[PDB]
Amino acid sequence: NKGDITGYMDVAQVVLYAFWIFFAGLIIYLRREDRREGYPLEDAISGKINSLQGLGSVFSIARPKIFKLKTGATYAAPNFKRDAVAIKATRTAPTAGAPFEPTGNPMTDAVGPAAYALRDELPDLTLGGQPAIVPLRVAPTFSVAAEDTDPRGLPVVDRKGAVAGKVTDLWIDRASIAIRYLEVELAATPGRKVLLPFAATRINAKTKSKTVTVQSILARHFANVPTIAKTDSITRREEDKVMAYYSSGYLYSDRV
Amino acid sequence: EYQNILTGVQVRTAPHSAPIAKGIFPRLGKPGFSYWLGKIGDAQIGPIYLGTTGVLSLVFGFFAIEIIGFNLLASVNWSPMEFGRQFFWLGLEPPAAEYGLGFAPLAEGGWWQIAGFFLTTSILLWWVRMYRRARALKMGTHTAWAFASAIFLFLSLGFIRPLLMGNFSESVPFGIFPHLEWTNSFSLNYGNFFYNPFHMLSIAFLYGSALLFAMHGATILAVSRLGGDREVEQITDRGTAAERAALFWRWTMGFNATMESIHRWAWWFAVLCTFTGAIGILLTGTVVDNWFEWGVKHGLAPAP
Amino acid sequence: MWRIWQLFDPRQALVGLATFLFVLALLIHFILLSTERFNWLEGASTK
Amino acid sequence: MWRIWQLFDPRQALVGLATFLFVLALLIHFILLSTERFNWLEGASTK
Amino acid sequence: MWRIWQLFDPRQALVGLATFLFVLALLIHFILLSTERFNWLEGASTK
Amino acid sequence: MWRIWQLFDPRQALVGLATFLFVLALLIHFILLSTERFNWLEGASTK
Amino acid sequence: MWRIWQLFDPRQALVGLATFLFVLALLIHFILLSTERFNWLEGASTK
Amino acid sequence: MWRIWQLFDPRQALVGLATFLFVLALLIHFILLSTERFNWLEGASTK
Amino acid sequence: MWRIWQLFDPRQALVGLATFLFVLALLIHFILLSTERFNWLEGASTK
Amino acid sequence: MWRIWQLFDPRQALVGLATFLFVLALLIHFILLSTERFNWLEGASTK
Amino acid sequence: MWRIWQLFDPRQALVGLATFLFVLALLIHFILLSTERFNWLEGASTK
Amino acid sequence: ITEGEAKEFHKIFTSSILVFFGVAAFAHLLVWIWRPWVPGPNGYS
Amino acid sequence: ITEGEAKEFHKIFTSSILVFFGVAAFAHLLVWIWRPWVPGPNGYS
Amino acid sequence: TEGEAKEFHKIFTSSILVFFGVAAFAHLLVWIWRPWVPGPNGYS
Amino acid sequence: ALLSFERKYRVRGGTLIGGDLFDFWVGPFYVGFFGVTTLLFTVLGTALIVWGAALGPSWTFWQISINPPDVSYGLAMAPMAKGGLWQIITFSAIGAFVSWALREVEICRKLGIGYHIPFAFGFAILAYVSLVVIRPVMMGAWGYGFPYGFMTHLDWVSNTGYQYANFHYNPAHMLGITLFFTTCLALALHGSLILSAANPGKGEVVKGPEHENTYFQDTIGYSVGTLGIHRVGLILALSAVVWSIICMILSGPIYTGSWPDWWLWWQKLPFWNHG
Ligand code: 07D
Ligand SMILES: CCc1c(C)c2cc3nc(cc4[nH]c(c(CCC(=O)OC/C=C(\C)CC/C=C(\C)CC/C=C(\C)CCC=C(C)C)c4C)c4c5nc(cc1[nH]2)C(C)=C5C(=O)[C@@H]4C(=O)OC)C(C)=C3C(C)=O
Ligand SMILES: COC(C)(C)C\C=C/C(C)=C/C=C/C(C)=C/C=C/C(C)=C/C=C\C=C(C)\C=C\C=C(C)\C=C\C=C(C)\C=C\CC(C)(C)OC
Ligand SMILES: CCCCCCCCCCCCO[C@@H]1O[C@H](CO)[C@@H](O[C@H]2O[C@H](CO)[C@@H](O)[C@H](O)[C@H]2O)[C@H](O)[C@H]1O
Ligand SMILES: CCCCCCCCCCCCO[C@@H]1O[C@H](CO)[C@@H](O[C@H]2O[C@H](CO)[C@@H](O)[C@H](O)[C@H]2O)[C@H](O)[C@H]1O
Ligand SMILES: CCCCCCCCCCCCO[C@@H]1O[C@H](CO)[C@@H](O[C@H]2O[C@H](CO)[C@@H](O)[C@H](O)[C@H]2O)[C@H](O)[C@H]1O
Ligand SMILES: CCCCCCCCCCCCO[C@@H]1O[C@H](CO)[C@@H](O[C@H]2O[C@H](CO)[C@@H](O)[C@H](O)[C@H]2O)[C@H](O)[C@H]1O
Ligand SMILES: [Fe+3]
Repeated sequence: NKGDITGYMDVAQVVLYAFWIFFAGLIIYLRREDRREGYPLEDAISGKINSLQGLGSVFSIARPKIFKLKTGATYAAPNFKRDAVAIKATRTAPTAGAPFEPTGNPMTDAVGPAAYALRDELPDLTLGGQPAIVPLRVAPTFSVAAEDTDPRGLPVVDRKGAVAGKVTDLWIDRASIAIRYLEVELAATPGRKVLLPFAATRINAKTKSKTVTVQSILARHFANVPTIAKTDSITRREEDKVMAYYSSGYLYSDRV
Repeated sequence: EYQNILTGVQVRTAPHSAPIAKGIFPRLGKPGFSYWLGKIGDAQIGPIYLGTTGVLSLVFGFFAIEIIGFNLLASVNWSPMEFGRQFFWLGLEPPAAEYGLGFAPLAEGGWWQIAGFFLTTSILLWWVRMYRRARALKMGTHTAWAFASAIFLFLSLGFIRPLLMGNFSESVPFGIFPHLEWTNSFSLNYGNFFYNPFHMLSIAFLYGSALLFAMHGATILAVSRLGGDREVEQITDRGTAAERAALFWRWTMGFNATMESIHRWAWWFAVLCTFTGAIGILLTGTVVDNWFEWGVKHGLAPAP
Repeated sequence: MWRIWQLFDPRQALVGLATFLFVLALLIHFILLSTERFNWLEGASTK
Repeated sequence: MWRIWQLFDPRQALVGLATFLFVLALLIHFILLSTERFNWLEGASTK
Repeated sequence: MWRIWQLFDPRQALVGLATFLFVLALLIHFILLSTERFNWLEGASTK
Repeated sequence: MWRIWQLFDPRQALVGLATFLFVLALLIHFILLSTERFNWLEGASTK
Repeated sequence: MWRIWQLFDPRQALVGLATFLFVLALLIHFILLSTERFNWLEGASTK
Repeated sequence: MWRIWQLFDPRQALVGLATFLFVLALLIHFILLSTERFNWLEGASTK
Repeated sequence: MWRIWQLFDPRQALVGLATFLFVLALLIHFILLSTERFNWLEGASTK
Repeated sequence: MWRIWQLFDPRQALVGLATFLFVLALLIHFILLSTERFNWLEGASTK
Repeated sequence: MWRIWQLFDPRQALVGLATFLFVLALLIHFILLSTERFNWLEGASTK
Repeated sequence: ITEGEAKEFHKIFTSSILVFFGVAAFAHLLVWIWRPWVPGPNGYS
Repeated sequence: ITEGEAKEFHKIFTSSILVFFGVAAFAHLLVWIWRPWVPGPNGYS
Repeated sequence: TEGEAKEFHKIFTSSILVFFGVAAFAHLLVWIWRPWVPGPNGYS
Repeated sequence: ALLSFERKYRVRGGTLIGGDLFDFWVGPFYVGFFGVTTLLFTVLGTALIVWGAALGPSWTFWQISINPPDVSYGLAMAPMAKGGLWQIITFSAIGAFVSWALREVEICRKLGIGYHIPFAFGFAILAYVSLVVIRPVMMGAWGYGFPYGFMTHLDWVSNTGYQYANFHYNPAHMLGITLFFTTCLALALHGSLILSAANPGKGEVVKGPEHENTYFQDTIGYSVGTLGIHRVGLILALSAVVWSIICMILSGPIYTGSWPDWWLWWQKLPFWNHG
């Protein structure tokens, strides 16, 4: 009557169907944006570019958008830079859906939860073109705020209670003011130094004494933590490697 | 077992900010630090930028708020006690039907119209402020358009639908309980606002926004041990945090987003929540008198 | 008096003054429009 | 038109055709089922 | 006029055109189904 | 026709086809059950 | 007026023009459908 | 047909098939309990 | 007056002015359709 | 009063002035339309 | 009893005492204003 | 896939699909015998 | 922008604005001939 | 700069005056059509 | 069928139950024991929903409804024809949700990430359980749960809301609405800030965390931080769900009257109870 267009069809229904068309287009756009990393898909066994995909393939992958960096650098998304098919693991079954048996110590072989993305060897930059993740020694201005336990010199122990080492230095992000890493000197090897992510620590400020505990890896696992080069500025690949190694603890912290 | 839900150890440094052209106005606010905010997020407070558009928006908004509060206090004969008693029930009511879209007497809705105009102007000037602040920092204006969606819903509720009906009588009052009562009576007058399909779409997108911002928050907190909280850096250089975030949802759900595109989903769900809502508000009364009868006609109801 | 601009930046003073005067004038015109006597467009009779 | 397979991979065209024609067959069947005349399950009278 | 295909990938153009044409055809068919006169399934009389 | 398995893996084809056939059979059985004439459980007279 | 394409990308401008024209045409068609006089599906009388 | 176990591992396909069979059997029993003739617990008369 | 394009880029100025003019034209047309006298689709009598 | 441009920036001042003038023009036009005497689109009788 | 002042510095102690006493005075005065007998402003009769 | 198994798989698939189609056809024939599903121009008298 | 291309853009922009204003003025004159939009003292009719 | 302010003001004032002249002509025409200051007995 | 980086984390282990039996993938999905169980419950519940649609009079997707048993049955199991099907679908839905969350736990262990996502999903499962189990049990009948239907569960929402004559006046409902709206606003702001930082315009190199902090320091006066924003967003959504659960437990099990006149307590505090 008042709002109809043709007998049964009215304005509200037409606007609804217009929204449905727009939402289908928006879903297509959002899925195109989603398919900007890890695409196109590879075969599970051989690794050839194959996938059960229809007429939407032409619309599935977007043209590489270009990200500009404040160093002259550039990222392409999608960049069709893929991983090698042969990893340090073997198929439990040759059925393309089976999982992988690691063929070694997966902590130091970067297999599974220990696997780290193959990033670039450049530290995160600040607004001034300098490394963002730095030790507190080479950032005199930065200081640990009061009313919080200072995690310097506290014993670093695992869940079993064994004192893995001692913390000497804190590594912090300059871009976002927060602690990133604790520098830990090994009680077993003074000549060895490791980085333990701050996200992997408990404050433990409420106990008989003050200590730093880690629930992921055991004390001996601190003897194989990946090392870094500059000791005062850490690249993205190095930090990603260290975090992946520490995060691999929970799955297989007691052998494989 | 740490979770990155609270920051046990905080860091405090010399406050600093990205460089902007000086302009007519400087940065204002003598930045300080707070402890609970630093426990949940960053600790620094301010400084707030107050440009020409900022001054304009603040003046218009303050004028509107003072008009609204003066009217609310005057409605209870300036009694602070009785103002406390009725504060939730107090409301600046819109002008009646007979006055159309013209100026009503101040007591009969003129103050409501003046306050609504000043509030609309301040909100639009705040939108311009968000746009200009994003452009000044050499950034994109996604926040401005996300805000424009909400402004569309606000103007549809307060101004656009009155324009279409030629009448401010059915606009929403300036009160705590009165605006809820407006919501209830608007739904009742137009037949079970559940049967509005754009209301259903808006509820779907509100539920989806909560769902998405729980999924995404929990995902980033789950990969925060892997540098996953540093989302823009994982967007420009994909780390293993982003890879595991994608693979979790790919294995549990069949598909996944990018660290960049998940926020496109986040943007669009929030924007659509209010876009469909504004459309549904603009459609009621003008095109669809009774949403229950529309639902009966179109198969949403069992046709009593 | 002559040094009022040695404490206030003339750009900020002018912008704030213009904003306040514009909003106040708009408010006054709106209030007169909301009257049976000073609404010059409705033009209701004095008597 | 034998050349269109230079543009369209046979796997992609075949999967897309399968899905599209299945959905269209469902749609047409459901439309027929919602009609008074061609709903072959209740078999309502023509006259 | 043969130059348009230098602007657009023929796969993109063809798939998009097929999508647009099918959606438009579905739209028109449903609009006709909504009318009393052109609905061929209930077939209301012309009179 | 046998070249179809040079496009499609047989294992995933079998599992997907089994799932699709089972869902279709469930759908048709349920549709018949909702039908007055073809509900073999309620069993109303066809006369 | 041939220098406009030195400012606007022919592909992007042509796509945007096509989409804008399609939406405008669709809206005009639905507006005419809404009116009594120009609805060509019901076909109401001029008088 | 003895070769099907090359396509599907018995140790897991068997358990998945057992789960599917249990679901189907329990669904059919629920459907029968929902009826009026084949509900052996209600035991409603056929006459 | 040619120096104004010194301050403003021809391309952004063109797109902004184009959108502004189209939106204003749409608004004026919708206003006219809202008025009884100037609705050319309903065609109400001048009397 | 030529030094008014030695304080503020011509480009931002011009865009702000154009936006403000257009918004004020829209507001005055809308107010006039909302009045019976000065609504030039509706039939406006002086008496 | 003077030993209070080496745990509570007089700055915070006195500001807290001032806020507490002022809030309590406001409370008691308002409570009296809510009662008819003691509302010294409305001044309802004792009887 | 290796073509050396496609010959066997297609023959098994063809045999099984004909078996499935024949069983379905016999079931449809039985249902039609019990109750046909194509009404005449009066309904289901 | 470069002053040399600024002159050319200003020239042909001025021509285009003249064209748009002329077409719009013709449209307004046609509408006014059809139905004027400035009412008289006693309304319209 | 401030040197360009002279020419900017030279053209800005001419634009101000032409815009104001068009606006004033519009106001004069509207006042002929319908003046907007009512008298003691309202409008007539 | 794998992402460019997928065939590196597809290791075994990380499963709570099943050992190596179901530790595999089907297409993109990980199955596990709890994927099998969520298929078990989903297939059965969906089949029962379609069966109730067949027993229903519509087949109209928006008019298909599974109703809970009438309140005259109390907390008793109901006959499948009249009420029992809703109960079985409820139990199947609970089992499927729990299986989904547990499968998410296994995936989290396999990828070595935190268990935040299944914990957050636990709140949605709890909201559903409070709506179909906890509240009906406290109220004493299964007929206080909502029907499983597209538009009929909205009829349930409206009927129960107007049972207390205005359900807006439920203060826990006000707080849940505030949290939901604030979650939507915060999600809009966060997605917008991330997109604007990643896509700053022509030229316009990608901005860092300092630019993102500066934007909201200038516009609002405070910036939460690129890590704390996900914290506050997850807490906002979970708290919205918690306060919705609270407002629905308060209505019926605890409060059985008009919510609007619950607020008279506020009207009659002793320092303005003018009487
Ligand atoms: C008896 C009531 C009846 C009942 C049936 C029912 C029930 C439900 N509903 Mg509904 N609702 C009914 C009526 C009804 N409902 C809505 C709206 C929604 C949307 C709002 C989205 C939003 O974010 O809004 C909120 C966003 C706005 C209003 C837009 C942005 C606001 C801005 C920028 C304000 C800026 C402010 C300042 C700067 C501050 C200073 C100003 C001052 C001091 C004055 C959302 C999806 C939503 C949800 C649900 C659910 C979940 C349910 C359940 C579970 O039952 N409802 C609005 C709408 O869009 O409708 C299409 C609307 O107008 C309207 C009406 C009349
Ligand atoms: C996707 C849809 C989503 C939905 C669900 C959603 C809902 C609601 N969003 C709501 C409120 C606001 N939203 C905002 C801002 C505007 C501020 C304003 O207008 O100030 C302009 C007004 C005023 C100036 C008037 C008063 C002023 C006061 C109280 C101060 C007076 C005193 C003074 C000046 C003196 C003292 C101080 C000195 C310094 C001297 C407010 C807080 C904004 C945004 N929403 C977005 C989106 C969404 N908003 C996005 C993307 C945003 C922005 O960009 C923008 C912003 O700044 O966000 C941080 C409300 C009430 C909502 C509900 C539920 O109803
Ligand atoms: C700082 O304050 C101190 C004094 C403490 C206290 C002051 C004030 C107080 C206590 C204020 C409290 C205010 C409250 C409780 C406000 C509640 C507000 C709510 C909930 C509002 C909710 C919705 C209202 C909306 C959405 C209204 C929208 C109205 C609009 C958009 C109207 C626009 C109208 C226009 C543009 C009118 C045009 C017509 C004319 C011709 C008049 O325009 C010139
Ligand atoms: C008329 C009815 C009521 C509506 C209010 C109309 C007046 C208020 C809105 C006018 C339009 C504002 O539009 C905006 O104006 C301000 C100046 O004021 C300008 O912006 C200016 O202030 C900003 C503040 O961040 C500074 O960077 C700089 O001093 C300058 O750019 C913008 O370039 C213009 O986009
Ligand atoms: C996987 C197997 C799928 C099998 C699918 C089989 C599809 C075809 C089945 C129906 C074939 C047609 O079947 C035929 O239909 C005509 C209607 O024109 C009917 O015709 C017969 O019955 C009707 C009344 O019921 C009489 O009016 C008519 O005179 C008589 O000849 C019969 O029902 C049958 O003779
Ligand atoms: C360039 C494109 C855009 C162009 C926009 C410009 C449009 C200008 C329109 C108004 C111009 C003035 O138009 C003039 O108005 C006067 C009122 O003062 C009208 O007034 C005259 O005609 C009306 C018609 O009913 C009589 O009732 C009235 O007594 C008489 O004075 C004239 O008929 C008209 O010629
Ligand atoms: C940039 C634009 C600037 C616009 C400036 C506008 C200035 C306004 C000038 C007002 C001139 C006064 O002109 C005088 O006013 C009186 C009221 O006092 C009005 O009085 C007259 O009109 C009214 C109403 O139509 C009637 O009662 C009667 O016809 C007569 O009294 C007339 O209009 C005129 O006689
Ligand atoms: Fe994020």
